[PDB]
Amino acid sequence: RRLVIVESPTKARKLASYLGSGYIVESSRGHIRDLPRAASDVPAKYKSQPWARLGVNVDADFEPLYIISPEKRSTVSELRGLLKDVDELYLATDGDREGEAIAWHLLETLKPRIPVKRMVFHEITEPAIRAAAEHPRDLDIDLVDAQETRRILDRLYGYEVSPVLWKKVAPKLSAGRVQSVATRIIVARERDRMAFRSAAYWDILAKLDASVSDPDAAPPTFSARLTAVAGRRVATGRDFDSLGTLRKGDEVIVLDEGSATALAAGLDGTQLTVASAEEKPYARRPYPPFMTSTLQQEASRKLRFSAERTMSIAQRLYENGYITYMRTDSTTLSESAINAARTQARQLYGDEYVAPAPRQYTRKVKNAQEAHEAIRPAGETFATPDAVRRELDGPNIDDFRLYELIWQRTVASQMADARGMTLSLRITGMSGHQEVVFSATGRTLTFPGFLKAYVETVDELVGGEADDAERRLPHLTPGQRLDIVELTPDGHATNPPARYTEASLVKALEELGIGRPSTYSSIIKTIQDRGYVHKKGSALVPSWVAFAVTGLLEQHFGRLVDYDFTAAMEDELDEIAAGNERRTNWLNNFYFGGDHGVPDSVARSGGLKKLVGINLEGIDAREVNSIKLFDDTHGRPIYVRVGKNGPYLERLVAGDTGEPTPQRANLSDSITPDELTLQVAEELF
Repeated sequence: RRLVIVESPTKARKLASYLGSGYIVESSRGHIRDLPRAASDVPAKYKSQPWARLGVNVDADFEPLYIISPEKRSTVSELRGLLKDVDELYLATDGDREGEAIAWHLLETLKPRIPVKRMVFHEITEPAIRAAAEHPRDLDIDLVDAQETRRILDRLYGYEVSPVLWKKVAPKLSAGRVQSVATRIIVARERDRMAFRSAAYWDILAKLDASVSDPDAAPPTFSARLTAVAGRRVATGRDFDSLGTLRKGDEVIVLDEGSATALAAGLDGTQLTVASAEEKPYARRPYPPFMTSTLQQEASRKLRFSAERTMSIAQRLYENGYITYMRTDSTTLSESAINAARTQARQLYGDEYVAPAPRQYTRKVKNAQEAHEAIRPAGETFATPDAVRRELDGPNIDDFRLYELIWQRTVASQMADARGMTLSLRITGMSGHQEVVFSATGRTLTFPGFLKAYVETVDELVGGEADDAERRLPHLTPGQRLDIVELTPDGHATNPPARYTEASLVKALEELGIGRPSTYSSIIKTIQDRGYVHKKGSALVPSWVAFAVTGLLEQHFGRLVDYDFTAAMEDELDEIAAGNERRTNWLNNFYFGGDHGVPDSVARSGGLKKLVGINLEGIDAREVNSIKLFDDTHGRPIYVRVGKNGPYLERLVAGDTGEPTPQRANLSDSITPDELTLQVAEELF
């Protein structure tokens, strides 16, 4: 008989049902080996090596020490029994570098003498599994070296950086490179909010009627806003910087309440005149099929799922044969999937809404072996979301919602474009002796197209307009008169930059090239668990400890938390996965120093060991645990310190001949860092 090893029991039962008899299917429950987690994990043979606890022999080309987990040994025993009376072996783990490394570890652990076959697949269906089992491929050692390079890199990073965090910030603080970079993103946005200063600006909102000079203009009444006063443009929210002063761009005029009421008063009684009216046709192409990044984003905005929950649901959907592999950076659809989406599309929305030619959204992927297709429904024919809503009855009651999202996205990717018109409106009038201009913008939707099947949701904090929202304006002619219904002077203020959500954080991690489909949700979940970041509604808010660690790394180990260097490291790991870079050369280069890599990187600056040593002794600590905020109304610098009791406020005041003497207050997590202003600081003292 034949043996087949997978990672989870569900995958094992499904593959067992599809392969039939003559195949035995067992799971390995994930990884069977790992680096030593304690001194007791080191076998007696390696206890003579002083590097065994670290598990990496940096002086022997980073030779790792792989030990079988104490709870996993029994599993291996079972796998060592089944291999006795079978005549063939099949490693059916996931096709990414994780699953390839699991396969490699299984080979090193079991050491089979019968032929070995690695079968890969990105959907669990009977045709795809039977096809994969009949056409195997060789074990990609480059993927194994990429995953292994990541593991060793993380072990060395923790080994070199964790003690710094224990001595300078707080013990029991777990280190983490990419986590500290994403934490730096969030801390940077919070700092931007703290330094922000609002600025006031005023305009005039007008309600205009056109049913007198055009007794059939729909809509009859529309809105317009003041844009110019006697040739000078009226300031808006975009004309100020983060400190509240006008930008060094075009010349504008800032209005207040008295000026706006004066202009509206001098405008009442008269009429306005249409100066310009321009309609431009536009077409909107459908959204690409889902990948991990876009799936987590849209699942967060529309379904309020966290990235972790999205990936859990998507894992259960994938292993049960409902969706394709959820860890992909590809938006490609095979011909059968395209034909399925076009069939369901024509069946549900009609022939005019189908794209007249099959649409392909092929983009550059990081590795052609790890990602084949997009996240889409599985099979030659897509299971209807109602049938899936029938089968998934019980504890998992959102899986049908995620599945329906994927289905609507996939079907909508093969539908027709969305036609419409965009409208520009320039109006003029006379307030006293000053000419005034009233602008109005419009946008219609003549044909919805794919928008009848899928519409992306706007980010909650960023705000904006959806792709199917209409701002309809009547058809007007240059020189047409308009009647004024109301003149309301309007006041506004510049708003601070928006906080990140999980969706906008995932988008940032992808744009900066810092995250991969395998790491988004783990980055978010990890930075939330370790206490660096918490949630206010849907906003990510950094704690003060996150300020302390981010400040330390920024001030003394800047290369570790630089965005471009981190993205470069991810690109080099990917280059190892493709066989263009070698694990040994990269690890020597990064740890001990070399001549390869982007300028001024850790590898080009002496390596990780020497840089952590040099930068560690190059500090005097002192204010590492102090986050400077501002000064008070007497000139005393106020800052926040993180101690055993948590975050507390501190300043320095004189103290009767024995001056100075510090003053401390206590603050909980109720006050976000941007709310802790000078007034709030004085109230808490």
